[PDB]
Parts: sequence; structure tokens; C-alpha cells
Amino acid sequence: MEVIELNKCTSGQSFEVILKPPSDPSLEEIQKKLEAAEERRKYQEAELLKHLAE
Amino acid sequence: MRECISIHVGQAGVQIGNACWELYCLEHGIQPDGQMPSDKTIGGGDDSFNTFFSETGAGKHVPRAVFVDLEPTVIDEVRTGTYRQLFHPEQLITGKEDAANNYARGHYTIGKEIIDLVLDRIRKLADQCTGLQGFLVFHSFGGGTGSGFTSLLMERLSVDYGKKSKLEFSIYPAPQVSTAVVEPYNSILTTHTTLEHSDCAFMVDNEAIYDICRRNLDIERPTYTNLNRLISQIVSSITASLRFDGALNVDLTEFQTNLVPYPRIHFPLATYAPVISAEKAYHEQLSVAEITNACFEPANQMVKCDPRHGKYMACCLLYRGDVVPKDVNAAIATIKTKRSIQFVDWCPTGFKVGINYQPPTVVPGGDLAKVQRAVCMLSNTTAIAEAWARLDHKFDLMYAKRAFVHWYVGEGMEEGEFSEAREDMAALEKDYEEVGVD
Amino acid sequence: MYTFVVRDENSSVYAEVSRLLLATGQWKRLRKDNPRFNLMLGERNRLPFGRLGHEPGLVQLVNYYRGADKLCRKASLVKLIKTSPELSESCTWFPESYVIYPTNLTDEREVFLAAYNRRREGREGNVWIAKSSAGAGILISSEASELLDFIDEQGQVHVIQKYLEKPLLLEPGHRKFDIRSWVLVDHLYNIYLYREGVLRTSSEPYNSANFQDKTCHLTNHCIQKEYSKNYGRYEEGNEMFFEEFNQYLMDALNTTLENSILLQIKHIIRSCLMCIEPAISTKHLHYQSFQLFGFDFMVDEELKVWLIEVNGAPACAQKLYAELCQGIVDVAISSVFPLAPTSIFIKLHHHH
Amino acid sequence: MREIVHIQAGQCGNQIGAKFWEVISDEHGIDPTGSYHGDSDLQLERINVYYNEATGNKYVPRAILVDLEPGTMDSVRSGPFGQIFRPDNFVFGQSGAGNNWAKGHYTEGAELVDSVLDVVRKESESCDCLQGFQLTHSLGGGTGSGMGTLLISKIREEYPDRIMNTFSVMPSPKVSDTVVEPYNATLSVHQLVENTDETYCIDNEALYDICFRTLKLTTPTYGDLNHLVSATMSGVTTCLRFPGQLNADLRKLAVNMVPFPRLHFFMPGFAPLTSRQQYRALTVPELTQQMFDSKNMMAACDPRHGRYLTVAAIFRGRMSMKEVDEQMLNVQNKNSSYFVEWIPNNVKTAVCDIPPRGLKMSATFIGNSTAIQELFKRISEQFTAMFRRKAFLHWYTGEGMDEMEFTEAESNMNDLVSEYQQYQD
Ligand SMILES: Nc1nc2c(ncn2[C@@H]2O[C@H](COP(=O)(O)OP(=O)(O)OP(=O)(O)O)[C@@H](O)[C@H]2O)c(=O)[nH]1
Ligand SMILES: Nc1ncnc2c1ncn2[C@@H]1O[C@H](COP(=O)(O)OP(=O)(O)CP(=O)(O)O)[C@@H](O)[C@H]1O
Ligand SMILES: Nc1nc2c(ncn2[C@@H]2O[C@H](COP(=O)(O)OP(=O)(O)O)[C@@H](O)[C@H]2O)c(=O)[nH]1
Ligand SMILES: [Ca+2]
Ligand SMILES: [Ca+2]
Ligand SMILES: [Ca+2]
Ligand SMILES: [Mg+2]
Ligand SMILES: [Mg+2]
Ligand SMILES: [Mg+2]
Repeated sequence: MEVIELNKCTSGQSFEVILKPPSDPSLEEIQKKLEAAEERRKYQEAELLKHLAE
Repeated sequence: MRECISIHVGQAGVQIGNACWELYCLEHGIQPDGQMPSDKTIGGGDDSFNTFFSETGAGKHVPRAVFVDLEPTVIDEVRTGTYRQLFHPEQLITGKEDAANNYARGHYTIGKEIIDLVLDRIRKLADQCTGLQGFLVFHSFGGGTGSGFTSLLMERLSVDYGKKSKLEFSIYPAPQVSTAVVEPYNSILTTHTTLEHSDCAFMVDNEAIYDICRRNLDIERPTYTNLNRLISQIVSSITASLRFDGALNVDLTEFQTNLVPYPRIHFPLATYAPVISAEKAYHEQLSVAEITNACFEPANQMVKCDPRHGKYMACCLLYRGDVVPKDVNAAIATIKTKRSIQFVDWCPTGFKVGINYQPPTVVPGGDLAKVQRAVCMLSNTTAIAEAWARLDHKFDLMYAKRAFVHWYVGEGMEEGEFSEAREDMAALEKDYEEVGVD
Repeated sequence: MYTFVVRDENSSVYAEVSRLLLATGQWKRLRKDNPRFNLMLGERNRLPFGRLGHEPGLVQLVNYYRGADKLCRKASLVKLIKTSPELSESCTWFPESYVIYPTNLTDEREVFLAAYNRRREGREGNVWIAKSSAGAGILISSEASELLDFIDEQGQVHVIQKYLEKPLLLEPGHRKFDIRSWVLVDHLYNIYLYREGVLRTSSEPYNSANFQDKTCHLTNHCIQKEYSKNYGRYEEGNEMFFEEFNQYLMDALNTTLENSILLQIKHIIRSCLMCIEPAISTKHLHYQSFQLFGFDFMVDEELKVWLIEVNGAPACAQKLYAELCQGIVDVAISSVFPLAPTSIFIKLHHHH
Repeated sequence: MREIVHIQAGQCGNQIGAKFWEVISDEHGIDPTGSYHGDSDLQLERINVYYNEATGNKYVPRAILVDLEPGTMDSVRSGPFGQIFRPDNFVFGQSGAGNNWAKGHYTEGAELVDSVLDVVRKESESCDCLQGFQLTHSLGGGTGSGMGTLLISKIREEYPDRIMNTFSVMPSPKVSDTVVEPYNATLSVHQLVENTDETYCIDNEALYDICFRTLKLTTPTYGDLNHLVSATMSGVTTCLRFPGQLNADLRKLAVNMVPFPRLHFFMPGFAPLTSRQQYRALTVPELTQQMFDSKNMMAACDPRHGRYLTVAAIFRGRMSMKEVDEQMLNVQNKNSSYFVEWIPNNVKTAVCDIPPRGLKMSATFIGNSTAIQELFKRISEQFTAMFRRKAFLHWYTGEGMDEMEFTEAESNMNDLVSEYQQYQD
């Protein structure tokens, strides 16, 4: 039950008690993912229009 | 002094952010017009509260915050509400149609066309920072914007601010106030892509806030305003160290150092006490031991789970009010001899304690009563993995039939991203088990 | 109309409980995967406690206490007794035990040998027994080399405890026996002891000069009915009940089952369950727990009662299924979900 | 400003659509001249969803009235709220469709479809953010069925990413005008399966049975049937016309109600339904018990024959939202065998403070139930009884159609039935 690093100031204080000792994707890659998903959306809508054109 | 930029994404993020900045102002004595009579340095200064508020020559204290929603109705409340004068129009960003509770819609379809505008507004605030620490991101799991756009933003922030910390305040979905059936999908999709970009995330289960409002505040049917005002007290307790003079958790880096020794396991459990109804005749003020002991009761945890059956990796006690170290240690000692507190063998069995003498501020007319002392315990427990288990189960039930999947594929997302996100969660659950069980 | 799910098809006890529940017409069984249930008769292993108590509007109850395995595991029990101040290492009703890990994997090998060498030097009785939870695999011997060697050949955790060399023998027959006590702990953590126990008796005369033949030393019902030749000679199915056993204690030893044995049994049950209460109580939890326990005791020739082990998923005597299972429904299930005596349990009061 | 464009086509579609605008115009305080005269701000909050705002603070419904003969629309224009519709929004021919799907879809209707789309395009060009479309029509006739589905196909072509919603009246031999209704209905269902996101199935037999058995109307008329449809259309659209968080717009409603694209046919229900003991107060348990009772449902399909994929419930009136959640949870917890267990929390409940006219409170029910396959089974059997003898086909082959198109529509609907059955098990 040891108290360490006790710091005190006008607005409060802090300390530490020890009870026992122990024992990314680049900007380019993100643009590709976004454009790839936008390309799959375009393809699906084109097939729908192709279907409605038939 | 080093600045902190807050980002609020989606309805949950925005409305919670609105409640926090209301509280921040009342705590720092800032008025709705941005004026702060106590600030004697007019138009500048590197005080602790300046980490969240900038200053103009006219003495206005402006939050370092950006609000983003793909639909305008929620953010329109901020533009015409009590604190409309705190923010300038650049800080409030709104689209025309939302993500329809569809992660893929907020991340890909709509996110792609507004992400650069949001980064531009954030860059402006960053330009006002002489030593930016990082970001605090508020959002929900279940919304299409809160889930889908947040993960896109977090990815870009890691790119544009590589050495900056990012903390989360995430709303875990609860059917009692749930809006969409697919929220388990969105929650798991956003956890998968955000996991490597978030240094520390505080999850709030709506179910937990909902039951605290009914049990402790005798609110029969809580509203979002009831939930958000309670959530902002806990959020305020967590950020107080960044806004006030102190020596514990003085910068965003210290949250990770003190609460997260393992990167993927970065979801500390929050526990708050006391929550007393304002309509009560007059409560018997609780002591340091009683409020501390209450930090080990499931009924006041932000996520209902049983910490007796997990292991601790860290524990912070954040007190506000009439508290001296002597009474804190006396309470901890008595709780060690009555409670089940097991730490992992590769971590010290200890508690970092912070005391701020100013008791919690209560919103005039709010639901919470004034208390002489309060505490918020942040503990990194493997028990919080119960929430991942619950969520992953619901995901498995629907995805086994591919129910609702066509809505996501229809926005350009590949079906494989579902299983990729799910496998990552299964690995997350396994990590918790390797650390907590024998 | 209450709802429940069955997730342990091999549970004879709760098979009857489920049968009785449906007989009331006020309980409805759902598929084992339906989350909207009031009561869960859960699986034995890996019961998903983390998914309980998150259904809006459903008070949920489960038939297992999370964390009770600490008491119902051979190794766990030894570690709980030696490390808990409430039970202490000097605990007088638990045989001297040690946790021994096979050498192919803390470990109490040296601590055991020191106590063993002490008995060998003092001329005292040095007969130990080895066992584990991964057994149907038991060895009784007086030489330490055989016990440890037998554990290394295995691959799971074992426990070596003192073998009660002076057990109380029933006459006629000169035979060993043990006492099974069923204990039900409800959601309020009341400790109810079923008034009816059973003595699982050995139909073979107790022989202290040959531990190689384990028929007269192990009183397990399956061993007596498989390797013993006098099965069912003295009592039907080697199951003497409290009425007969009590009358025996009065005719032979001039005492009662209550005074000579039952007091110690009730004291042991309380001490074990009260010890772990803070760790398993569901008093302030989002779900509620109850659980049926099977305590196994030994009695020596001094009428001193020792604890052998605790069973978390025990079975019941064929003659007592009806009474006990109905008792589980009354105090464990209906106490939480009431329906539209002379209790068969003995409440063991205690301080929470 | 999430605007919806409304279209009503044919006799049934315009008569029911008329009453609908009559009911909600009263709910929002709009009088027959388009002037507002309410006393609550909630009425105007979401008024722009269905009404355009003209000069002089006038509110004009965003509705397009379509028919191949003038008769029914002449009635509307002379009806109660006829003056409230935009005169330019009446698009009609003179030939009629003679209850012939081929005429409405291929010949007569094709000549008129482009002009209808010009008006739709005009209404959309003024929308700040168009949500989508809702169409009212029957499937047993020629115009609503044949030209109605033609409009939908061409609307989805021009607005592929907007939500297409319909209130479709399914024919019944008990309330029948011609023997060809199963032909027209089967041809339309195939169109609807492909091109709508949400279809509310209103079966005329269910409406008849309700008027007779439950409402005690000795001789039900089309007007009586349309009262129930008006009230139901008002109930389901409450989420869109007033402040709310759940199913707030068309796309969010679809996301929560449609787990599979083809299974988007809903059973609607309304409560209370009282015969003139009509002043008695209705408790929340009663509202919930009735709302889930089959006799209160308008698809003529017993829910106990299948399972609910998703349920959307809307309670209207000043009531205990706490007591609402309790009773809702009680229905799911007392009959969880009729809800699929692989869609957690698939029953969503919404509340609204403004009750319908002349009711302290009411409840509207929207169910995506696999029991709807019984409705398509009836139509399929009636179709096949005639098609096996090619009876009455000359009316269609005379308009250019071939028998193959009937065989395909037949197989497509039987596939829909098989799809509903696999999810019921
Ligand atoms: N605690 C709290 N939770 C909220 C609040 N608003 C929404 N939620 C929760 O957030 C989830 C829904 O996500 P939203 O934030 O509303 O959706 P969104 O981020 O705006 O994304 P969209 O789909 O485009 O609307 C539900 O589980 C709600 O319970 C709020 O103000 N406070
Ligand atoms: N220390 C000891 N002294 C004397 N006998 C002992 C003993 N430990 C075990 N036994 C004998 O072993 C039997 C109990 O074995 P144990 O309970 O450990 O194995 P087990 O768990 O597979 C049987 P069950 O769980 O069904 O009671 C008793 O009948 C008893 O006679
Ligand atoms: N509920 C209801 N059904 C109608 C009404 N008018 C016609 N129907 C039904 O609709 C079908 C006839 O279609 P109809 O609308 O008259 O043909 P259309 O003018 O070519 O679209 C038949 O099944 C009728 O039973 C009405 O006013 N109300
Ligand atoms: Ca200053
Ligand atoms: Ca990073
Ligand atoms: Ca012509
Ligand atoms: Mg939103
Ligand atoms: Mg055993
Ligand atoms: Mg007609």
C-alpha cells in the first residue's frame, strides 16, 4: 500500500498506489477502395438500365 | 498547453457533443455568447481550459469542435439553440440525405463525396493549434453515419495526422432505444476498420444509461436528452484532466500509457457514482468509501458486465469534490478485502488516482442532483468482452441467412468485407480470453 | 406464461424439472437458441453468461452460478481452501491436499514430499491417493514414487491428498461408504440442504493391506456395479438412506445422524458456499442464478466428517428425483416466477 | 425537406387516393381550399413531405392523378377536396382500359405514359431532396394495374436510386368486377416484385370481411372498403408526416423491413375497429391485442400460418409509452414462435402524440410476414384455373401479348411463393 508521485496544485492532487508488484492504409489506397466501390455501384446500375432497356 | 479537437459524427455524436459543451461552459464559467468573465487574458492565453476553447480578439471562447451529419435536421438544432453563438458556421457541417442506417452508405456512397470537405474544416481548426494533441471522436455504432463515415474519417485522420492521438466515445446499440435492426452489422463493420486507428475508446451501452436513468433518476421512459446529460457528466469526468490544472492524464498520450498496455485491447470500462435524482427530497451525502465501493457495482457501469470474472490491466480513479488522498486509500484497502479484483500477472496491482476539488457541475433544471463528491473509475477489464460476444452473436444470426446484406452490397461494399470484419472480431474476442482466462 | 430453454439434453435432474414445468401448463419450452426466455437450463461447459440479462422486459434466470467451478474442480478446490483466509490451510475438515502438475507442462511437488517424508520418518500412516477431474483413473499407494510417476504418465492437473486410513465401516460387512448431500442455492443466496441424503456403500469388506484392488476402497456407484461381486447384497443398489443409516447409528454407536455427522456436514456446506459468495452472488446483477450442488463427504471411525469434493452438475438417487426436482421448482424457479409443507429443505442461515 | 411524390392511377387508385388526401389533409389542418387552419405546430413540421407551398401560404398536395378515362377523376375534381389538387396534375385519356392489363401497359397506357412522366418530372424538379414515390392502385383492373406498373418501370428508369412504394389493392372473387382480375393481378405482381421497394398488400376480401363480420355492415360498398384503406394509409405514413426517429423516411423504413429484396410485400393492420359502444376508451393492452389479431389485418392472411420477418408498429395518441413497451414486449414474449429467431429485435415500435380524427388513440401494424404467400397462392390458383384452358386470353392476345408472357408471370409468382416458404422453415 505505497503512495508514489504525489502532485498537489491549487485545483487538486494526484498520486499512484501500488498494492502489489507485477509477476496503415495510405491516401492512395483509401481512394482506390472508395473508387472501387463506386465502380461496383455504377456496374450494378448499368445492368439495371440494360434490363429496363430490354 | 496543447489543444484537443473534438469531432461529433451523426445524430448520437452531435447530440452528445451538444450536451458536453453545454456542461463544459458551465464548468469553465463560459456564457452562451462565448464570453468568460474569469479569463483575464483577453483574446489569448495558454491556460488549461484553452485546450478545448480558442479565443478571439473580442474575448469569445470558441470550442475546438467540428459537427458532421449527413442530414441537416440534428445540426440545425445547434445553429438555433441556446449555444448557437459558441460555434461559427464553418464548424457545423451537414449533408442533404443520411446513410439510412447503412454502414456502406455512410462509408462509401455518401462518405466519398464529403470526406474532403470535413478534412478541410478540421484542417482550419488544426491551423489554430500551436501543439495539437489529437482528436476526441463522438459517434454511435448503429447509425450509418456514426459507423460508416466515422471509420472513413479515422482512416484519413491517421493519414493527415500520423503522430496525433485519437480517442473515441462510442455508443453501443441497445434495442430499448434502437432505431434499426441492422445495427449489429454497422457496429462490427465500424469496429473492424476503426480498430487500428483508435488509441483508446470509451464505449457507452445505451442499455446501461437507460437503466441508470430509470433506477437512479426514476425516469419511467428516458429520452435522448436524459441519456445525453448523464453521458456528458461521465465524458466530462474523463476529459477534466485535459481542461484543468493537474498531473494525471494531462495529455491524450497518457490515456493510452495508463489504460492500454495492449493496443487492440483499448476499450476501458467506465463506472460512475453517485447518480442521484434531483426530484429527491434530499439525499444523504455519500462518503469516499461508499462512492468508491459503488465503482465495483455492475449497476453503475457504462457497460453491463461482470468484472469479477475477468482480469484488470489498469485502473484509474477520477474524483471530483471533497476528497483527500487519505480517504481514498482507506476505501481502496477495504474494497480489496471484500471484492474480487484480479490483475493480469504482467501488470502491477495498483490504482492511479486523480482528485479535482471542484464537485461535479449540474445543468440547471437537469435531472442530476448536486453531490459533494463523485468519482468515475476507468478500468481496463477483460469482462467488457461480454459486450463483443453479445454483438457478435446477433451478427452471426442475421449474416448466416445474408439477411439485409443486399442493402450493403448495393452501395458498392463487397460481401467479403462482412466476414473480414467478423473474423477480426473473433480474433478480438480471442485476445481478451488469452489475457483473462486460465 | 413463462418461457424456458433446454441446453443440456444429458441432465437427468433438469430433464425432470422441465417435465414438471410443462405439467403446470404455465411454462412454455422454446428452441434451445431462442433468446426470449425467462429461464435457462444451460449447458455444463462454456455457458454464455455474458448473453444473459440483456433482453428488455424479460427477467432471466439460469441454473448455474458463474464462477462456482472454483469449488467443483479438484485442483480449484484445493487452491481455494489453502488461499482463502475463511478456510485457511489449517482447515480441519479437508484432507491434506496438494496440487501436482505433470512434469510435461503453482506446483506443490516439493511441499508434498516434505510433508510425506515427515510422515515416513514419524512411523505415521503414509497412504495417499491421486485423482483428477479428467477421470471416468485413480491410484492409491503408500510409496511417493508411484504416485508422482502415475501423474507424469498423464497430461492433466492432478491432486494428491491424504487417504483416510481409518474410515467408519458399516456392520455387518466391514465396508466403506460415503455420503452425498444435495444443496440448492437460490438467487437470494439462501443455502437449502435437501433433507434426504444417500450413502453410496461398498459391498466389499474394507481391506487395508491391498490398495491394488480398488473395489473395496472406491465407493463410486459405477465401480461397485461393475467390478464388485456383492453389489446390492446389504442394501438395494448400494444406496442406504438416512432413515436406515440413522437407526444403525443408534443401535450400534448409540448416537444420531444429526449429532454425529449432520452438524459437521451443515457446517462444511456453509463454510464453502459463504466463502465464494462475494465472487458469484448475483444479488446486484442484471441476471439471476441458482444451482444444485452435490457434496461428497467421508466419515472416519471417530465420527469425524471430511470433505471429498463438490459436484456442480450432480445426479440424484432414483428414489429421490420426484421430491427434489419438485423442490427445485418451488424454491428456485417459482420463487422468481410465481404461478397462479413442511419444506423438504433445511435452510442454513448465514450473514450475507 | 424530404419530399415524397404521390401518384394515384385508375378507378380504385384515384378513389382510395382521394380519401387518403382527405384524411391527412384534415390531420395537418389543411382545408379543401388548401388553407391551413390548425392549432398545433406539429401539423406543419413535416407538411412539406406531401404538400407543396404555393403563394398566399397555400398548401397543394404533391399528387398526380392518372387514368385512361375521365369518369373517376371528374368525380374527384367534384369531390370534397377536389379543389385542392393542382389542375395541371390531372392526366387522363378517353379510351379507358376495359379492365385489360395489356391495354394499360402496352397500348392505351403507352400513349399516355410520357405525359404523366412530364408531370412527375416537374414535381421532382421542385423537391429540395426527393425521398421517393408512393403509388395507389388496384391490380385487378387495367389502368392502375397495367399502366400503374408501366409508370413504376419508367419511374425507376429515370430515378433509379429513389424509393418506390405502393399501396396495391389485390382482387378477390368475393369483391370482383370481372373474371380477368387474376390475370391482371399476376402480371402486376411480377412487375412489383422487380421494381418496388415496399408494397402494402390490401386484399379486398379482408376489407370486405372486416366491414361485414367486424364492423357489422350488412351490405359493404366500395366506399366502406375505402374508409379502412384511408385509415390504414394514414397510419403507416404517420412516421413520415410527423416528428419521429424510427422509420423516419422511406429508405430507413425499407432498410429495417426488407431483409431480402424480393420479399417486400407487407401486411398492414389497424386498431381499433369498432361498430356503431363506439365511445368506450381503448386501453393499451386492447390496442396491442387487436393490432396483432388477424381479424384486424387487411391482407386476408393468417399470421399464425407463417412467421414475421420484421414488424413496424405505430401508436398514436397521448398514452403511456412505458405501458406501450410493456405490451409490445409481452406480445413478442408470448408468441415468439411466430417471429424468426435469426433477426434479433425485429419488432420496432414508434409513438406519435397526434391521434387520428375522432380517436383518443390508435395503433397501426406493418408486418413483413411469410404468411403473405397465401395471398399469392390464391391468385396463382385462380390464374391457373383459367390459364389451363386459355380462357379469356383473346382479350390480351388481341393487344399484342403472347401466352409465353403469361407462363413467365405465373412461374415468377410461384417462385415468390417458394421463396417465402423457405424462410418460414
Ligand atoms: N445515447 C444516445 N444514443 C443515441 C442518440 N441518438 C442516436 N442514438 C443511438 O444511435 C443509434 C442510431 O444511430 P444514429 O446516430 O442516430 O445514426 P447516424 O449516425 O445519424 O447515421 P444515419 O443512418 O445517417 O442517420 C441508435 O442505437 C440510437 O439509440 C443520442 O442522442 N444519445
Ligand atoms: N482422501 C480420501 N480418503 C479416503 N477415500 C477417498 C479419498 N478420496 C477419494 N476417496 C474415495 O473415492 C470416492 C470419491 O472419489 P472422487 O469423488 O474424488 O472421484 P469422482 O468425482 O469421479 C466420484 P463422484 O464425483 O461421483 O463423487 C469415495 O467413494 C471415496 O471412498
Ligand atoms: N377497395 C377498393 N377496391 C376497388 C375500388 N374500385 C375498384 N376496386 C377493385 O379494383 C379492381 C378493379 O380495378 P379498377 O381500379 O376499377 O380498374 P382500373 O380503373 O383500370 O385501374 C377490382 O378488383 C375491384 O374489386 C374501390 O373504390 N375500392
Ligand atoms: Ca485567455
Ligand atoms: Ca495512428
Ligand atoms: Ca390511340
Ligand atoms: Mg442520422
Ligand atoms: Mg466428480
Ligand atoms: Mg372499374
